Amino acid sequence: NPVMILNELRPGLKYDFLSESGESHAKSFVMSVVVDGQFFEGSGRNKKLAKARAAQSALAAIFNLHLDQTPSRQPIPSEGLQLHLPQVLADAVSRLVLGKFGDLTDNFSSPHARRKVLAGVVMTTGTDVKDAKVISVSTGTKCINGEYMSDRGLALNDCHAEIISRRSLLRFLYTQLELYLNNKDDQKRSIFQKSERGGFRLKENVQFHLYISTSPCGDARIFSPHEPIARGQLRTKIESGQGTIPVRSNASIQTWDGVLQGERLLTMSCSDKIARWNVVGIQGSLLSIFVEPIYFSSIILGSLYHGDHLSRAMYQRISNIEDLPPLYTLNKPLLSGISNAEARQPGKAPNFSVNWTVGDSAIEVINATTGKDELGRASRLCKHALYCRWMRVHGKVPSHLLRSKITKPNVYHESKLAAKEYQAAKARLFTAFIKAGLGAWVEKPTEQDQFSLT
Amino acid sequence: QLHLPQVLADAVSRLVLGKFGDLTDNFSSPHARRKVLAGVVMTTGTDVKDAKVISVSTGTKCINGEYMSDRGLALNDCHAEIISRRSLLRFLYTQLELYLNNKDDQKRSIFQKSERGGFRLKENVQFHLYISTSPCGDARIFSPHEPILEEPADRHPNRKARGQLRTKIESGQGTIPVRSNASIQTWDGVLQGERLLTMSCSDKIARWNVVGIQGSLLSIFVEPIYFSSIILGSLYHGDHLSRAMYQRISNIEDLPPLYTLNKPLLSGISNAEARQPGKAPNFSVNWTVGDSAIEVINATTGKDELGRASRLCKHALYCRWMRVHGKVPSHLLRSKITKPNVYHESKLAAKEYQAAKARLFTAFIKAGLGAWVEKPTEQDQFSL
RNA sequence: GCUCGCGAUGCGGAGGGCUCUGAUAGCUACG
RNA sequence: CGUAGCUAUCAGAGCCCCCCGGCAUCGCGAGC
Ligand SMILES: O=P(O)(O)O[C@H]1[C@H](OP(=O)(O)O)[C@@H](OP(=O)(O)O)[C@H](OP(=O)(O)O)[C@@H](OP(=O)(O)O)[C@H]1OP(=O)(O)O
Ligand SMILES: O=P(O)(O)O[C@H]1[C@H](OP(=O)(O)O)[C@@H](OP(=O)(O)O)[C@H](OP(=O)(O)O)[C@@H](OP(=O)(O)O)[C@H]1OP(=O)(O)O
Ligand SMILES: [Zn+2]
Ligand SMILES: [Zn+2]
Repeated sequence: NPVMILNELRPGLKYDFLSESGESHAKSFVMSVVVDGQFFEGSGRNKKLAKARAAQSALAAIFNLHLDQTPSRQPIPSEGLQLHLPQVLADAVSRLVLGKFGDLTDNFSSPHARRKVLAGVVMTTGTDVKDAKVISVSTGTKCINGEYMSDRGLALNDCHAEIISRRSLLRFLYTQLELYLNNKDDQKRSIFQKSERGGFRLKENVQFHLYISTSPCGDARIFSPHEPIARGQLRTKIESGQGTIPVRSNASIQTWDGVLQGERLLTMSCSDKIARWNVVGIQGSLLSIFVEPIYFSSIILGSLYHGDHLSRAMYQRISNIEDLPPLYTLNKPLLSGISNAEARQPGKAPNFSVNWTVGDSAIEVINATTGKDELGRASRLCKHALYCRWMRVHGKVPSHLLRSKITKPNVYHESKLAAKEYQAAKARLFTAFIKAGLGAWVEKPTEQDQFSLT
Repeated sequence: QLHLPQVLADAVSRLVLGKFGDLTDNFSSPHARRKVLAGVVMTTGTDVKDAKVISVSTGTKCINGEYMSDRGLALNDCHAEIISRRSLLRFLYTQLELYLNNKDDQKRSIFQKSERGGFRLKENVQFHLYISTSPCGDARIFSPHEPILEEPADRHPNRKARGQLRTKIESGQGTIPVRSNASIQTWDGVLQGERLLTMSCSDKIARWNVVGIQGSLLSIFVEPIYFSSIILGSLYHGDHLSRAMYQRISNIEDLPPLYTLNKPLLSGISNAEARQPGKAPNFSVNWTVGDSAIEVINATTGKDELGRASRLCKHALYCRWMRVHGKVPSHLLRSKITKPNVYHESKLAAKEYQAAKARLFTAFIKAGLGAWVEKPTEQDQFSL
């Protein structure tokens, strides 16, 4: 018991309360203390829990670590261990995303502050942790209804927080490319550089870290948290509710006329999508035509962390992958929990998804069931908006600069097919999942991308 | 004495309460604190001397969604009547082992070889369920109070609420109708905060009145067993209880051989028990004849206070089943459906039971009472 | 008879804070 | 040999606070 050990090692020490937040099941307190001058702090739904976490950080920073559970240990990154110790990096990206969300929700007082899952991307440009910069913040836990599908890219299909955070990261990447291409003097401020292999690549030591308030839905969450000590099957998000179901071993692909006749939309679980990002990269196909693949360096979970299950879901399940195109690889990012894990909130999920990217003046609210904003307009993150930004970048880069030839792009799906290497890596990933017995990836009907900007 | 229905009701209530008292140091143990008491009593003849208390239990809570076990080590539902059925299952396993021990021991077993294959109860062996209050759901929800003589019977029998399948809801109050277009529960969804739904006790008892009390696994060895009587120690309402236990699904059809829609005696007691003051205990006691002592389980975690699995958990029952299965010659099994040794698949080997369960679900659906809400499938996907 | 909407009065598992009693455990101080 | 004080846990009893989504009774409006 950290409070007991700190109270006996430093008998005269006294704890200091700060301020409570939320209400009922979502309420949480923040306690602080000052032993030998350091300003230790912790948090929990009840003050005695926050008390123990503040005393825990105090005992760790002034003495040694407590009786840490083995599954709670973090599988360290396969390479690139430069952003200090993994727990300090985890707690830093976690507090940064929570604080940016508090700024975007007027100190959690706005109606959109109530949420189940919170997500965000953090960028580090150097060895020091002071250099962190929040890139995107999002919330969401629902998917578009089958009847609200857009045949011209105006509706978001998946609004789970981590998915929306990646789309916001894509908005930041388009901004950085335009930042480099709009002026010669601004090239030093961009995160990109021209690559010796053609196109662009990230500047040295630029890293993105993903934070989710809970383990990603799907395979990463199929374990019993209270009995730690097993089949990485692919799963699809179910319609009418949170949670996933394994993909059927004998199921035909989605049809556009069938999503409105009987079959519910089958979106892949977030766990499978992050493994997919660990192979083909987080930039998607269109951005690959301009830049080299980008991968997350870390995956920080605010709750439901487990090293065996999360590592099995993020990459160990598809270690049999092979013959990847050059630059592509099986990412093995740092996986870690946090010192102040969130408590479970038993209750119904919100119908709205919140999203924000650095440089935006405010958050964007989306109705996850319809894939559009509360007043029926297309989202900044929708396919059509992304393709619009991509077209803007395509009209400024010389044809020789492109990593894949694609003169006069028109229909969205064809521009995606122009990324031959990304498509090849995606094919390798699909065969890896099949060869491992985890099932075949479910793809949405092609009519979903059969649209031109015109 | 003889067994005039009210005589029987009073006898079983006195026996279950008395046995609980014996087990709690004349109700002086800390574990004697209870809101709801349940039990199972066995009869053999007309002589009340032959009455036998089989199990006794207490509890009014169910598992916290975060504590679900993917190894079958946690009790999911600690409502007293549910725990009492599980304790009876332990008794049934023990009785099969008694039959299998030797030719001499078989005479004492409540089981006999069945001419239809496997085993059945010896003639006039009966089980009686006691609950100190009306089971939650359809029997309880429309009148959670002691009946009074000037109170008219249900004045709105035709309301659609009447007879509906209902679920306990995690951290919620009361019970709820299954929703329209009922959503499949998932393990990861519950872990993230989707509230765990559990079928009400009224619905579970109706289930037992079709598929029997022994469950699928025991049905691989034995023919369906039914309660002969259902005795409530308080809040008895004849019309509500009769609907809940069987009348609401009188539309059931195509049951497999030996299955039936069972209509046991329903009765209150002459001296109804009282409401007990006190915060309801977060724990649940269970005991089966032959056990030295009660076992105390934290209902929220589904485990004992030191985190050990209950003798009633899925894993423990699967272990009992495997031991009996290893002793029964193949030609005596009631089903010859071979299944991989994972609890879920072993349950699937009980083909006729699964069919009866399906007929039950359809009966509810066709009557307009909703669709049965199952646990996430991952719950039963474990092996020993 | 029922269904739906609004109102009113009631009935039946969670989270948080505060306070009082007991038991266990560790630590002080004083005579 | 005592007393007093501080913690940490459990165990129980009170003051609340905030939920949850059903059910009963009655009223009003509408439909079948
Ligand atoms: O971020 P998501 O919501 O998961 O959207 C992705 C993303 O689609 P967009 O970038 O066009 O929005 C993928 O695009 P790329 O990885 O190709 O850049 C696309 O993959 P494909 O074009 O390779 O099919 C995939 O589609 P699918 O689910 O059919 O695999 C689709 O996922 P959702 O349709 O679930 O949104
Ligand atoms: O009512 P309980 O005593 O809690 O146990 C039952 C029992 O499962 P266990 O015997 O494994 O404890 C049912 O199985 P059978 O005995 O009828 O074979 C099972 O239903 P299934 O057979 O379909 O698994 C049902 O759970 P569910 O209906 O949700 O699947 C489950 O009750 P709980 O899930 O409420 O614990
Ligand atoms: Zn998800
Ligand atoms: Zn009940």
